[PDB]
Amino acid sequence: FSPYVFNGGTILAIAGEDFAIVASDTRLSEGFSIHTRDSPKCYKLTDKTVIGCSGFHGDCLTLTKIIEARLKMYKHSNNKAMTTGAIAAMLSTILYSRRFFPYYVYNIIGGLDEEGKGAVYSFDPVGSYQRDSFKAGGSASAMLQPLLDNQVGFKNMQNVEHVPLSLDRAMRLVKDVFISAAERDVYTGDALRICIVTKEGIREETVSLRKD
Amino acid sequence: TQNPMVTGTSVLGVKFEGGVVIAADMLGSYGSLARFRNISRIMRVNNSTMLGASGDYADFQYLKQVLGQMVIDEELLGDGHSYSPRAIHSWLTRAMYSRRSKMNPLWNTMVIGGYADGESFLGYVDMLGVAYEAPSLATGYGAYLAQPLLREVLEKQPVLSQTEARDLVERCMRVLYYRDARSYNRFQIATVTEKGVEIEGPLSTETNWDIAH
Amino acid sequence: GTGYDLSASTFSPDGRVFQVEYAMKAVENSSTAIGIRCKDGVVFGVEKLVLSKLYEEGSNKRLFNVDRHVGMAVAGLLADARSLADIAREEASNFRSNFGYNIPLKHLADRVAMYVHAYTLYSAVRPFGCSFMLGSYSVNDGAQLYMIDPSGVSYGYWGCAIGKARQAAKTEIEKLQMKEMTCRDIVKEVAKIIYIVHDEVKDKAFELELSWVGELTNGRHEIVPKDIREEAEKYAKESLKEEDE
Amino acid sequence: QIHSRKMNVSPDVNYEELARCTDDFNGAQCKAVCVEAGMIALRRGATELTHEDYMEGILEVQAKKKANLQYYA
Amino acid sequence: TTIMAVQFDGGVVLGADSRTTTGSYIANRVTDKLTPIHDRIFCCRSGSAADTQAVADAVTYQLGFHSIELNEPPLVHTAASLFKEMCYRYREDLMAGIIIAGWDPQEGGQVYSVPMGGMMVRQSFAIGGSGSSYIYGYVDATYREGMTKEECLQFTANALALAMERDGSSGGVIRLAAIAESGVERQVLLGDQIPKFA
Amino acid sequence: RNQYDNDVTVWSPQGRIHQIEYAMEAVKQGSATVGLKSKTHAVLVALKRAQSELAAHQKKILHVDNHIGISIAGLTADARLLCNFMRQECLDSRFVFDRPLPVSRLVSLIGSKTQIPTQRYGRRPYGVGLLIAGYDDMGPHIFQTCPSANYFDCRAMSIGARSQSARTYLERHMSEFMECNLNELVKHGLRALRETLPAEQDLTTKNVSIGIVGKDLEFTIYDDDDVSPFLEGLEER
Amino acid sequence: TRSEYDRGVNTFSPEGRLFQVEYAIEAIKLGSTAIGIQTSEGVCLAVEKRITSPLMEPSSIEKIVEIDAHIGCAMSGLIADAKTLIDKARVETQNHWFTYNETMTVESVTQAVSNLALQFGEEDAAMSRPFGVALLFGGVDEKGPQLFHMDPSGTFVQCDARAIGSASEGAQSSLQEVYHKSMTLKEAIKSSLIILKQVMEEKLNATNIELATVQPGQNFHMFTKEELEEVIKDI
Amino acid sequence: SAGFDRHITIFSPEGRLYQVEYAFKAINQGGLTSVAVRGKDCAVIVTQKKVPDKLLDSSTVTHLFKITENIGCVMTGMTADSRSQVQRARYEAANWKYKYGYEIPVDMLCKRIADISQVYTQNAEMRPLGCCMILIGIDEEQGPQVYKCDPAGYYCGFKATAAGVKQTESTSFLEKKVKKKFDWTFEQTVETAITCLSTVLSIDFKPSEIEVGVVTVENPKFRILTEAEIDAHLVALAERD
Repeated sequence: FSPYVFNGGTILAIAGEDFAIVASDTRLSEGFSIHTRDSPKCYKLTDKTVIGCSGFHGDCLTLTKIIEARLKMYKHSNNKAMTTGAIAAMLSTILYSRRFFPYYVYNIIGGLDEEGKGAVYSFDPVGSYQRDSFKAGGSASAMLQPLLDNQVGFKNMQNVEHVPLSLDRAMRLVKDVFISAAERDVYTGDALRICIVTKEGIREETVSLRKD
Repeated sequence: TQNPMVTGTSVLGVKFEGGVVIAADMLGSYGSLARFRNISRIMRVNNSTMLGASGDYADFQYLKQVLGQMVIDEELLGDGHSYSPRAIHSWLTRAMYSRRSKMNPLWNTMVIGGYADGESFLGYVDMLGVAYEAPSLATGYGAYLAQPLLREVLEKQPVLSQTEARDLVERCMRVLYYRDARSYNRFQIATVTEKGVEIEGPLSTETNWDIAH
Repeated sequence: GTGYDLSASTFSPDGRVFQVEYAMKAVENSSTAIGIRCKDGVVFGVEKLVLSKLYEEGSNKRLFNVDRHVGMAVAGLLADARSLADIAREEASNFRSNFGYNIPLKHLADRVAMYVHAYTLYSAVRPFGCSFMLGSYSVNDGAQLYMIDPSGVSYGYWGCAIGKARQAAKTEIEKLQMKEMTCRDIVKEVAKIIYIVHDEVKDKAFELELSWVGELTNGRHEIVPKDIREEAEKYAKESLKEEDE
Repeated sequence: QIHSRKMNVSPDVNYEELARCTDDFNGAQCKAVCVEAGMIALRRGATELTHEDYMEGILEVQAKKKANLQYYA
Repeated sequence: TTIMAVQFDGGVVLGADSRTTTGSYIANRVTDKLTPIHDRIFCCRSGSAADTQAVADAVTYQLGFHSIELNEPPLVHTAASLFKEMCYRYREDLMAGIIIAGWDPQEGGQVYSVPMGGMMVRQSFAIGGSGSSYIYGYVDATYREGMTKEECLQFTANALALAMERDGSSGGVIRLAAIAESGVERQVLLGDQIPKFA
Repeated sequence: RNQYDNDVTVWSPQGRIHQIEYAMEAVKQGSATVGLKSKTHAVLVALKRAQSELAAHQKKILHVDNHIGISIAGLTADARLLCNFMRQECLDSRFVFDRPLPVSRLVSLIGSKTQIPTQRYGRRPYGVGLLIAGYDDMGPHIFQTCPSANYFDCRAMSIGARSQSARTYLERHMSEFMECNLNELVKHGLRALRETLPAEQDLTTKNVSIGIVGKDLEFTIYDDDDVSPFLEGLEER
Repeated sequence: TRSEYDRGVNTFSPEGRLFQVEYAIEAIKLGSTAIGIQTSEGVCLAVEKRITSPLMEPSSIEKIVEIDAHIGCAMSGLIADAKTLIDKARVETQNHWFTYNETMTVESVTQAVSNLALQFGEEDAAMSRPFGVALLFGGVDEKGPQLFHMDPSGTFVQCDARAIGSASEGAQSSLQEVYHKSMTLKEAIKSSLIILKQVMEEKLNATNIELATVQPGQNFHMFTKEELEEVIKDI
Repeated sequence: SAGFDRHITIFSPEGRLYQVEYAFKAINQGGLTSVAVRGKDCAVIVTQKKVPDKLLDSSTVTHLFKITENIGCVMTGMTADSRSQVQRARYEAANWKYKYGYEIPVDMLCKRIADISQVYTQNAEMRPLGCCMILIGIDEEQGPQVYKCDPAGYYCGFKATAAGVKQTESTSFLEKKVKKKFDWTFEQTVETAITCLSTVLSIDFKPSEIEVGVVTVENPKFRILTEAEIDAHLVALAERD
């Protein structure tokens, strides 16, 4: 009796000067069966933070419910909504709480910090913690994170302008990388959810991907 | 339940436009043996919720007992509040995940059908704790050979009426009995609509064997 | 004071535990709840007292559903009554979970009586300050009605009345052929009895809560429908005028 | 009501609530409650007695004082 | 082992072989599989003897106490429910499958089968034990609704004879018990009273 | 008395239990709070006291899960304990069942929890009265719970010191409720607090708290300058 | 009459009062006075140290202590209960930092300490009587400088200016007279020391007082002898 | 000596347990009376049955309980305590049969109940529940047996006993009737018990205002005699007396 199943999933997060994009494929399989087509993998923890959970779906759901409950408890205790950094630290503690029966779930929090700039944190199942600038996770992260390195970090491209990426360009980057992901990774595809976090709020945008 | 002793088989659920219709064999298999055949693997949780399991029948019976007692307690309260199909789905998901984490799983895969507030609900609580709300569900070994038909029909016509939904579930159970070693030609169809839940007895398929001779 | 009336674990020099008697006194100070066991069912009526016009209708229900087929009519401290209703609900749930069928009312009454006796044994807890009645009906056992009191005695009954007006209620119930009446008429008789025993110049406001469990419900306890309660109330008022005349 | 008959007691007083709050007063103590309510209304330049004046009357009759105790919400 | 129960109007007949192996050696060859739970309810046991006996004794204790407290004869459903609770709870420790058959005033002539696990299914005729399968298929054809007590007795005898004939782990004498209003009548078919080829 | 009111475990020789009555008296040491409800809203309005002109005004409306708020009158320790218990119960219900806990069931849980102390010698009855405002799919609810472990489903109620003025106002004007806009409803609550206020005193933004829940309105607490649109609109005596 | 109603912390009086909580609040007065002032430029704490005799070095009377780098506590009451509650506050602030990776707000830490204090006889916390100590948590958080007062009953509330201890009733009046919102931290220090000199039987000079301040910036700073003398020069 | 009176565990300066004595007074508080007599091959318990209301179900009203298939008891005292102790006796008998494989002897069940009561008399956790249990059964080697289990741990066996208000009068009557041909038959034992109750209460019994339970060697199952049997006994024995 294996208590884990890999449900597949691809999530991506890009920070920025004033925005945070958190996107996820909507496909959700249980092996070689596409099974459900809906149920994206990005949750709106608060109007300034969205968390993308990938991997075992039962653990994704339970961890999301635990995070929401803990956000409510913090709100009642402190009379103020959690900041993105506080959510990241609390989630690190929660993930490490089950260090000897880990949540089989890769987490990427993305949202606005207190100063108002974008911020992306990436966690491993046991509860590691790092404030990256842009990170991919899940199954297609292997073929996604390199292109983000190329086009947001300008890696290996000498003699280039280091213009901060705009929201439109970041969205185009996300959509293109996820098109290539839907093509090359069988798990990825079947609709794409985008959550843009900015001072205005959280904008949800859906893009059709390869149905297979 | 580390080892499933006497298991059911695939359970189907389709989102009728004004309700939900699920289908399930009456066969409780013990390995490669029919054993018990006159057992219903569908439960009427309440006026607007119904359940169908495709795993260890003992575990399904335990869950049926627990759910029935919960609904009885709620009715005893009788304060005008009723468990929604989604509420039953969430409670079932939490119970299954809790026992998974405890490493004492309930070896059941369950379709939850319901019709509340004019909204049809269909969920897929499995053994480990995976929970869904897909338009059509085919749990068990019937996923591979039943979900395709339902998906193609739904994509060609997203909204289904009573007659066509019933015909589609009949054809899917037909294919299941055709090519499922642990199936049986006696299946119940339970339909939940605004008027309540009705389980339509021991229906049978009119199998055509001259097709392949 | 007596000196032996503190703690329910002390026997006075007569064999009397006075805390249980004080609990009985507490129950014999509340509104009146009666219950009559007709041939094909049991009907509970309670003269709930609306202690303020602010409380909405149906507040402080003294008729609980203790299991689907069993109704409970309480009289006394309503907090203790709710706790006992929860205890009886849990006992019925445990019975159905273990043995697999609806709890017999005789057994349910015995279990709850043993619980009440548990709380009257000790000095760390006070005896339950309420009496109650358990009524049910089934094809294989028949209509049954039991009464439990703070001391924990579970005698069966044909007609029972607990609360302020218990003696008068029993007097007015004796003059009934309950053993051969039907639910549809015993409900009206219950309403009439409650209205007669109710005191208007002392209790002021008043609300009649009725319930039956009987053959015409397939052994399922429930609150008497609106129209039936209205007709029984009208008949009770007419009968009050007739008795005055 | 008897001992407040000859006063300017406002119609809004709730003698049922007063009887609930008494808790083992004599009839003499009830009369004193009425008298002290009258005196308290005479204080604070009141043209009518009021239920809160009656409450202060019960307080003075028992000789107790009402203070905003700091550990009460 | 092999155990069977058949329901007839107003009663029920249980039957069981009398073999108890510990491998390929018959530790006991006149074992009494049938066990009287209360007075009319009987349980036919299969699986590990220790677990089955412990469960039967515990259920006898529980049902006796329940019936004495209720002042009423127990229900076959109640006895089978106690068996189901224990078996389901201790699925992983109990290698026991049981058939509870009996008579009660309300639903006389009842047969429930709690196989390995915790199932709870009433049946017109129930079969269990290692040698079940063969007679299981045979009774699928032989059974006909509306049998009387004598026809049910012959049916059970022939079925268990077939199972004993074709099963290495079953063999010995055949113990039958007919339960109804009048009570319980138990008999044994030793060597010749049992069919020869059918 | 004098030997029958030392603990909750002793019945007095009159069928009367004294420490519960003493807790029900403790509920009157709080401050006035009036709850009331239309057909699509529920409003708690509380008169916040002040321990000194420097110290802020003690909060009296607390925020249970989004569809429930609470107004407290009595011991603040017990208020905190019961608020924590209610929050935990609502969270547990929203975790197990993906829906808000019904208010009529939350109040039953509170009743059982508060009744347990009133029968065993290990603690004192919770000396805090509660006005629970909530909005479940049935409709807006106002509940009252008293230290006796008794709860009443009230269409409009008031508790605390100087409560009968507000209760009489509510009895007089409750026929208006139900068919009221939210502003009119809050105005009626503020009028009730005015009635319970001493004549020389008046309702100021400093000492008034207004919690509102209802359809398409998650429980919101208005304090300090948030109550200005209500008090400003309120007519003067 | 308060002989069957104030012998235990879980016995109500006919008026509905916890006389044991009353008595703990009374035990508060036996400590030396402490005045905290909240201002837009920070928060100040100033306490009457009550040296009984020389040979007891001053760093053993801890009336002003540090909770994290952004809160100070001015205490009045039993030293033992003071130590217990101060330790709870410190550990709670560190726990919140560990979990959420940020500084606990003054209100939240006061709430945690009050939550510890509520549990007189609640049989699931083990203390059996109210903590006979009253605290002033003056700190700085994202909401600007704040000062909170907590009492034995567990009740806490913010205070633009407060005084606890023996000279509480007679010093809060002076605080009311002299305090206004648009006050600088130097003005608050001067006014607090003036009130302390008013309410002390001993003369104000160098030792016998402690002064501390938490500002939007530098951490909680306890004035040493030099700063104390500089302020006392022209209080 | 009244100070040594409010606690079950305090010895009076002369070594008395006033709370236990008060439990006995509680026995003498239900108003009812019970008598028990054993013949050669039968035992009989007879209890006064009060049903002071037409609305009270006489079938449910009773003081004769079937502790097990072959053991019966008559309880006198507080009804709640009586039923609690009856449940305890049934549980103990079931445990005995489970553990040891044979039906509990009557004397053993009495010793178990008496020990349970002695525990409460020694420790201070409960009050000694104020009921008296008279048990009857048929022992395979001894014969008919009648026992008492008073609420202090005393459980002597009896040729004939009584409990309740008129226990002393019934005891004197049974002493006189047993000094002369203690050898009684079934009918003679029922006669003796019913006559003892009637004479001590100063009343002649209707068939309903009395409840009789019987065990016999030929039929060793506790049987509660029906109204017809009670009336037959009364009429026939009064006629032929």
